This record gives sequence, C-alpha cells and structure tokens, in this order.
Amino acid sequence: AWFLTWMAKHPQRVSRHLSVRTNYIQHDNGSVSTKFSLVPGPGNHWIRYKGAFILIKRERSAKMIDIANGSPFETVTLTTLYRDKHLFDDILNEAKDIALKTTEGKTVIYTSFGPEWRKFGQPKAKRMLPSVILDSGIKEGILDDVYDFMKNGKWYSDRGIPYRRGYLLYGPPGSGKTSFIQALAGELDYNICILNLSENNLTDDRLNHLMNNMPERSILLLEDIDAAFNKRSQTGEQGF
Amino acid sequence: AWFLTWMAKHPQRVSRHLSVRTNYIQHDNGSVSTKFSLVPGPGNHWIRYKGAFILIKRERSAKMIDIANGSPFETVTLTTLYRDKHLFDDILNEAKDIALKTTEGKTVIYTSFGPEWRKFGQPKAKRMLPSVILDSGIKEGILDDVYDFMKNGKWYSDRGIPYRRGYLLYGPPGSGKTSFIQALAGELDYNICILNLSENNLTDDRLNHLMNNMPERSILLLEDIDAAFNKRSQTGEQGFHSSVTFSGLLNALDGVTSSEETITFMTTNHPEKLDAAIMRPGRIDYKVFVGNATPYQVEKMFMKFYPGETDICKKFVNSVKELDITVSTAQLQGLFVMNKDAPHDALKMVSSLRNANHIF
Amino acid sequence: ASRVLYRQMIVDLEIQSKDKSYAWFLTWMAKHPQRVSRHLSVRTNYIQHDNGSVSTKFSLVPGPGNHWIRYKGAFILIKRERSAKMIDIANGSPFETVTLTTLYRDKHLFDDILNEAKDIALKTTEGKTVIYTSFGPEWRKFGQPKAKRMLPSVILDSGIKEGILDDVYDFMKNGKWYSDRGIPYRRGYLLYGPPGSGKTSFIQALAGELDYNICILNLSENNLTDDRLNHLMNNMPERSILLLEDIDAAFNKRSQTGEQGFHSSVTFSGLLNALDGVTSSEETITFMTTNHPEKLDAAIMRPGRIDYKVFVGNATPYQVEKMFMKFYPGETDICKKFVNSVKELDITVSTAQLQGLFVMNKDAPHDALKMVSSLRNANHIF
Amino acid sequence: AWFLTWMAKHPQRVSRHLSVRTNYIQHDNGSVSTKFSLVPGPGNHWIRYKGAFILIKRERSAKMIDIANGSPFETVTLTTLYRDKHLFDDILNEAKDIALKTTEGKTVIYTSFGPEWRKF
Amino acid sequence: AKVEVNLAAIPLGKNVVVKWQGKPVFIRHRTPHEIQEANSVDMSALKDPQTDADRVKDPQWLIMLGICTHLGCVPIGEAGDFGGWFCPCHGSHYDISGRIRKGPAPLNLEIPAYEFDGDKVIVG
Ligand code: FES
Repeated sequence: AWFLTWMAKHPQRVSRHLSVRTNYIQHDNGSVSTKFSLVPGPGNHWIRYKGAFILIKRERSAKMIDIANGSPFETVTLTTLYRDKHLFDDILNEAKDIALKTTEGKTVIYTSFGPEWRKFGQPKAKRMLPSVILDSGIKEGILDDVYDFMKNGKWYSDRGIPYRRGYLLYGPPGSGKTSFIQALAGELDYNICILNLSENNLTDDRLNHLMNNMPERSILLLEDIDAAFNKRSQTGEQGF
Repeated sequence: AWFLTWMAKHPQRVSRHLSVRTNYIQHDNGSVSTKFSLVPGPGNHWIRYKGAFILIKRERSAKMIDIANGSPFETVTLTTLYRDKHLFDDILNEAKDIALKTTEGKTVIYTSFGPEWRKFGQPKAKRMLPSVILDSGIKEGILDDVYDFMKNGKWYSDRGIPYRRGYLLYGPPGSGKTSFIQALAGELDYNICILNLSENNLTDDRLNHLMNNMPERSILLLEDIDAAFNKRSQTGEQGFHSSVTFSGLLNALDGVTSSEETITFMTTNHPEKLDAAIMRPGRIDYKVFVGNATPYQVEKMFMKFYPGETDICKKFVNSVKELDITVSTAQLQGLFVMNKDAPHDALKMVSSLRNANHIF
Repeated sequence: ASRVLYRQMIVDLEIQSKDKSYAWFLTWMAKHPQRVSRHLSVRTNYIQHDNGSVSTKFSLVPGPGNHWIRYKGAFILIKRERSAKMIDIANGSPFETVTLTTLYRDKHLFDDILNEAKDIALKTTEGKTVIYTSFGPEWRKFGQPKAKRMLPSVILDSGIKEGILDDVYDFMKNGKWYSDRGIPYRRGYLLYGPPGSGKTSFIQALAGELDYNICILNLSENNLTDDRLNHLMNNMPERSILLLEDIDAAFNKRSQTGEQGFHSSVTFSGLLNALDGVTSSEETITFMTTNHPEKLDAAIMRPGRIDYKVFVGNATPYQVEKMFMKFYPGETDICKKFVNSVKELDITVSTAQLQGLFVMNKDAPHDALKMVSSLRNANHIF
Repeated sequence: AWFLTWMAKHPQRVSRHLSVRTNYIQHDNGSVSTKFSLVPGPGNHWIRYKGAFILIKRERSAKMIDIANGSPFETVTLTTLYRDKHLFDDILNEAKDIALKTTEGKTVIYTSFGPEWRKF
Repeated sequence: AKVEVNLAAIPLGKNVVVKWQGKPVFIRHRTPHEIQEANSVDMSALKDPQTDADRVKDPQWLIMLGICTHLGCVPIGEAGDFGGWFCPCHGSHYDISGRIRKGPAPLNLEIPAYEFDGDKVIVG
C-alpha cells in the first residue's frame, strides 16, 4: 500500500480512474477526525519515471475476500521494458521512505510488573546527548568506554568471556544522573529498563528473573542500589 | 454511506431505481422508533452538480458477502469528463459535513479504576469559562500562563526539561475550584482525569502508574493533595490506610514521569499542612490563592444570574455591604437558583445570609 | 432502447431481506385484498413452553415469483427473488429481495405503503414503563416492563399533587435557564410522612405520566458503598427518574455502622459528592423519600442537594371520599354515610389501610361500611 | 519458499516476471526494519543449472485460499528431461543450505519454576 | 484478541479457566458471604491495598488473569488458608478477591479489560 500512497504523491501520471480511502477516528469526546485521499483504484494507469514509461494495472479479485482486512484481494502489476535499469528497486525504495518518514521512532521506558517487563507510558521523545551537561572528562569518559565495549564483542566472544559490562555513577546529591543515562540510551538507540532496589516487596529470585529476560536491545538501570546493602535481614529478621 | 445519504438529499437528480433503509431501535420502555429513507439503490443515476453532469452507477457483487456488515459488497462508481475540476472532492466533502452536522464536542471526565482509567458517565456538555466567577486577575492569569506553556513547547524540548507544568489552586473550600478546572479544560478542549487522594485507597506505585498512563489530550486534576501530607503524620498512628506516600508522589511527579505536554492542576484547603519541599519548578510552578467571595465576584455573579438588572445589583451590593459578612461562593449561589427569575426576592431575603448554610 | 425507455418511465424499488421493512411488507401484502398472487410460502412461528406445551401459528406469504396488486387505484408489480448463492449468516437463511415496479407518472405512492407497514409496529408501543435496579455498578431491569398506572389512581392530599406536578414541570421546561447560568441541571424533591402513605405509588404514577423509567435504590441495602453509589447515580439510563428510599439510613447512624463494619456503609459524604460534585448534569430528576424525617440534617435542604419538601400525612376526608368513589364509582350517599362514620371514628388511618379495607373482599360499598367501626383496630384482624 | 529464495540469488536465470516479498518488523520503540525481495512471482521462467535448462512455472490458484497463510493457494513447478538426470534433489539440497546457514546452534539454558522447566 | 464467555452457565461459587491471548482467566460467581467477608478485611494487612469495588466493578462476578505475579506460574483456586487462590510454586496465598495476603508475591492479580453482556461477558 505504500506504493499506492507514493503513486498518489508522484506527479506526471495518467490516472483516469480513482478510489477513495477514508480514515475515520471516533474520539471519546464525540468529535471525529476524517481525512480523504484519492488513490488510483482499479483500471490501468501510466507513469513516466526518470524517462522510463511504467504501466500500472490495479486488479480487484472477482472471487476472493481477505480475512486480514475483510476486503477483496487486489494486485498491483507494474510493467516496463527490460532495457531499463529495473527502476522498480528505486521506486520501491523512495516509496518506502515515505512510510518511514512518518514515524522515526523514540525511546521507550520499561518498568517492572511482577516478573514481567512492560512499557511505562508512551514512547518518550529522544533526549539529545548535548542537552545534558556534566563535569569535563565525564560524559565523554563514559561515552568512549561504552563505544569500546560495543565494538569489543569479538574480543569477548572468541575468548569465552561473559559479554557484560557494569557501570556505577555515585553522585551523592543527585545531578542529572538519570537524565544522563536516558540521554545516552537514546543516543545509542536502546530502550531503558528501570528498576529501583528501594521498591518494597522485591525478592532476590524475582530480581534475578527480571535482570535477565529483558526486552531486546535494552539498557538496564538500577537506581539507589545501596538499599540492598543497608536493608539487611535485621529489618525483616522475622522472615519478611 | 455518507455519499449515499448525501445524494438522497440532492434535489437536481433523476433516479429510476431506489431502495429502502430502515432505522429500527426498540426503546426499553416498550416504545419503538422507525424511520425510512429511500436511497438510490442498485442501478444507474444522473446528477448535475453546479454545472457538471455526473453519472452514478451502483452495483452489488453477486459472489461476495461482507463478514462485518453481513451483507454483499457494493460499490458506487462516479464518472464525468476529465476537464472538470475533479469535482468529486467537492461532492464528497459535501457528503462529509452533512453526515457530521452533529458537532458533538463534549468534555469527558475519566476516573481511576485500579491501575487504569475509565470513562465516568456520559460525556458532559461543554461549560464555557465565563460560567464560573473568580477574583480579578486570577482567572486570566491562569489562562495566559497555560497558553504560554503550551505554545512555548519547543523551548522545553530543546533545552533539556521534561516539559511538565503544575498549577496549585489553594484556598478555603466552597470556592468552585473544581468547577473552574472543568471550565478551563472544556475551554482548552481537554478531557479531565479526576483523582482524589482524599478517602481513596491509593498505593504510590499505582498512583504513579495512573498519572503516567493517562489518556492523551487530558488534564490531570489531583484533588486535596494535603491529605497525603496529613497522613504522613496521621495514618502512622491512626490507620486510615488510604494514605499513599509523599516520596512516591515526588517520584510520581518528577522521577520518570510523562512528558507529553502534561499539565497538572492540584487543589487543597489546608496549605499550612503543605511543606515547602514539593513546591519547586517542575512541580507546582504557578500557585494562586482563592479566598472567599469578594465584591467583584458577587457583582459579576449577580449579573450572570440577572443580566441587565444593574440597579437591582446596586441595591444588592448595598445590602451585602450593610451585612458586612464573609461568605464563600457556593452559599451565595443558592440565593439566585431558588429565585430563578425573582431577584427582588433575593434582595428581600438578604438578612437570611447569616443562616444561608441551613435552608438557603 | 425499449428497455431503456421502459425503465425511464417507471420507478423500480428493491427491499433487501435485512431490513425489517421486508418482513413488514410481506405481512402487509399478505393482508391486502386487491391482490393477484399465484405463489405462496408458509411461515410458522413456534414457542415450546417449559412444560412441553407448544403454541403454533402459520401464515401464507406471497413467496418467490411475480405478483400483481393495485394500491389506491395504481398498479404495482411485486417480484420476490430468492438468492441462489448467498446465505444470510445473521438470519441463517438465503438472501431475499422483494422489488416493486411502478410507472412514475404518478408519485411513487410508496411512503404510503411503508406507513401502512409502520401501523403494524405502532401497536407495540403499549408498554410504557420499566423499573431499573442496582444489580451491580449499573442499572438493569428488575423484571418485565410494568404497565403504567394513571396518576388520578393515586390520591394524596389536596394540592400536594398539583404542587408537585407544577414544580416538576417548571423545572423541566426551563432547562435553558440552567444551561445559561452554568448551574448543574438537576433538582431534588423530598417526600416525608408516615409509612404506607402511597409515596412510592405516587412516584411510580408520576414516572408513568412523564414516560421516564424508574431507578430504585434502597439505602438500607447492606452492601452499598459511597463510591459505587456515586457511580450508579451518574451512570443512570436516559429518560429515567432516580428514586431514593430510606435516606434516614444515613441520618440516624451516619458513619457509625461504617466504623463498626456492620451492614451498609453509605453516609453523608456519599450524598454530597454524588449530588453535586463530578455528577451527571446533562439531565436528571431525583426523588427522595424518608419515613423518619425527624432525623433530618440541616445541611441538606439547600439548593443543589434538595429544594422541595412536603409532608404526606394521614388521608384527609377528601382523600377518603375520592378513593371510596374510586373503588365504588357512583354509589352516591354511601360515601356520605361512610365519611361521617369515619369522622365519628376519629383516628389516624393511612391510605394503605383504606385501600386494604376497600379491596379485601371486592366489597359492595355498604359492605365496607358495615364493618367500618372496626377501623380502630382493623390492622389486627383484617 | 526456500526454493524461490534460492532462485532469486541464482544468476544463470531468465525471469521476465517478478513479485515483491516484504519482511517487515515493527519495533516497540517505533523504529521499523523493512526489506524487499524480488522473487520470480507468477509466469514462466528459465534457469540453467549444470548445463541443463529447467523450465519453471508459478501459479496462483484461484478458487482457493490457504487459511493458515491467508493467501491464494500458490504452486510452483519445474520441468526438464527425464532422459538426463533430474537434478531436483540437488536443487532442493542447494536451497536447503540457504536456510541452514542461518542457525549457528545456540545454547539454551532452562530453569525450574514450579514442577516444570522453561526457557531462561 | 477478544474472548466471549457465557455467564449463565457458571453456577454460584464455581471457578472457571479461560484463555485470553493464551493468558489464563478466572471467572468466579461470588456468594454474598464472600462479599461481606472480603469487604470486612483491614487494608493494613494487605501488601497491595485495594478494595473490592476497585478490584472489580461487579461484586457478583470476579475477574483476573491467573499469574502468580512472583513468577510466571499460575495459582489454583479453592486452595490456601484464606479460601481464595493458592500458588503451588512458592506458596503465595491469595484471598477470595485475588489479593496477595501472605507469601513472596508482590502484587495482587491484575485484571484485564472486560465488558458485561448480560447472559455473557466479553473479556479483552
Ligand atoms: S511464583 Fe507462585 S508463589 Fe512464587
């Protein structure tokens, strides 16, 4: 369908036939948002792409119905001369980006729910790394190190090392540590997995389950780990 | 459907073929609703639309059945010469508006159910800003504040701040703070997500989850925040077990919270019980006091209830000056509703304002 | 060319099987006298009762094939087509279409036919009231749709009826006033009196008058909660009247039972919040009744919570004679001897007692008179 | 489908027809990973393999639907001389390797919660 | 995605297991004694305080997904000292309202989105 949307955008056609595609969203407040696009629809159209003439033949199935959308099956059949560059790759690529451009993607924050990891709010917009500042030698001092670890996978894997790395940021007062972590994760394009050891009702086995089994390409962040040290069994000597 | 309904209402057309569409809703009480509409149905039709002849051909497949609609598939084929404006856009847009003539903008009010929000009652009709009376400056001050905040969005994003706002409306009760919040949300076209910390069993984790998974395009209104602070010292020995945690509230306010232009309005009646620690930029940014009814408020509300009766309001304000008493907004409202179109009587029973809390 | 011009002069209309108009028109045409139909199809309706008894009825409808009818002196061509490929999965039957054809020189003369079809449906609007109950967080029918009862049937003290009717009409007519003020559009009426004063009957009669359904809630119910209370009175069905009964359950004990954890938990805070704050305001009329007004709380008779209160005491002699002639239409001067008999009796009597003693045997009026001396203690025996 | 995938990469091919096969994965973060593959699609094709020309045909069976896949029932076929070696076994073996290369033999560790093991 | 369940088929006090998305679902038609007892508890004991009206809209019918909330294993109804649900994996106890009352479980059983259809109930 990206091809249809792209073809709507591309000028220099002969599109004698047309079809309407409607998007109708019913907001809970009563109002509704509607948008209206005229796509080529059935019939045969023509294109002049980069000096190459491409015929487009929409077809609507005379028997089938697609359960995936509850609509008759359709096919889009391009046609041209072999002598061309096979620009189909080019047109498909420059139609794909239109779909891609609509949603670039953002950073997602996960949080614990029992043993499971699940999202916590809508995807937060990417925080650019320069937007957070620290003492000189610090931000780059972490950035270069993590980049080195990212590329040293061979240095670990071919020699049987656990391909893990752990960092500690122990700023006493609290100055943008979490902000820096989130900025770095967005910069690396990694979702953030938050966990606070100060959380009540957190067990060792459930923790070990959660620190593993993470969502793919995610960075784990353990806040205020000192709770594990300080909150010894004395607070729960009865067995809490 | 929109286009068929539209063309059924087009005067300049010829349609040999027709078909019936019936609306049938059986009321619970035993009454019933019936309504016919002879749509063009299958065949061919001609329509002339502002100078352009268009042939309309409707057909239904003899082999498809739509699972959703439970009916055979149908299509409507328009056709006309190329040299037109592609007037199909005009016709079809016309069909759009006529279907959506309702213009049903409302103001939903959500409410917490466990860790998720739930629509509470039918979408209430919009209530405009002037319907509620507040002291001079306070209202418009809040309006311009919030407008500046929403408009100045890219500022927050670029300069590394999570783009959250917090407004505190504190003062003695019976001032219609909640009503004003509702009016403001309706004005801004935003739903309301009430969440009363008072007399509500909230666990700080659940509180954070609710405030951060709020539906989009919705203003968060926390009611009586002071309850949490009160239970910081009370429930530890009382056992109200509906207390949440102040530290959780701070984390639920700033820690990893939402950033989608989230705007939060908080109210209280006991500011003394609040501490100057929750008050910081990014959590309670612009606070205002809302005291008892002032002269400005009484004049404005009397004109709201009795437009054009300025002299009557003059007698009334003389009377209340003579009384020289402190009254909240809600009590003074009762005078005029029980005298819907009888301001002279409200003038007569001015002496009863001392006992307004009992019968009036 | 011939077919083209033919279709140019004549209207042809189709009715899919999905529309109720399909069956309605089939039924109508089955009844039409001026008909020439040489095709038929049976339709049999079955309902097997719980005990095995079965009710049967059949009817012949035109069925597939062409027909010929004349309606208002105009000829019409029916043509019922049976689909040979489709199965209407909703109805579990093949698709059908009944199409009509007519010259267009006259009007289609067709909205008339479907209005005749409407007349069959119009007979079903006789049921005119339903009782709604708090089955849970929402309202559901308590039973079969009750039959409306006429307002003069219930006979309260003179003026009370008229005052209540006038006041509620006044509230309802001027909704635009409430909209303009921005004040919530809801009003409250409190009925207080001794038990058996026909208060609930009066409310039901009024609901019948204005066609609204009744929403019953008893605050002596032991499993009510103020949160669910606030939910119910704001999730109420449309075209409804909310009737609250034994509101004194909150007056007498308030939160004492709630702290004790014994029976119902609803208290004043539930009343206040569910009356004004965050409440439904599009439209609502609320009725409260209380058998023990003596425990009233001075914070409630204020606008926004309630505005109308009226005592409903023992039936007056006016009520006595009115209901006597209700049970015994006509029967003049028997009512006279009865009214002075009860005046000599000179005791407090609820309208329920009078109803009971006028109905216990379906008495002749003199028969009711003969034993009327025992009303001093008739609550014991009769 | 392995056969079509193999044929797409086979250079000694004459294919006037093509069809688009798209692998699309939507990540939870809103980022999208997409690929396209120009498989031969319907119509006749010719391929030379070990000096033998093997005609090929692809056909979308109307009046059918594969309910599990939810597409019209497709069918592919090859043709060549019975007299000379029918190399279909060899062709399939070649195509199979294109799938087998993907897996390096991951080790999987299970762990016990309740009276049953599960992946960890 | 959506699972439709006939409520009338369930007698009073009888639990059910239903697979929504593959996740288990418990349907229990509570008795008034259960309602009174559950509403009579003290929130202080609960590790995850919550009230019956806020756990589920209808006191008649009680819904949740059958997962321990400690690990992925499923509990079993009509078991445990508290007469509700019990988990045979690490001994987490759940009261009649599916509220963790004792054990390593951190949270009460979560509730999915559901809608009442009179005779039937639509869960999803
Ligand atoms: S997983 Fe069930 S008790 Fe721990």
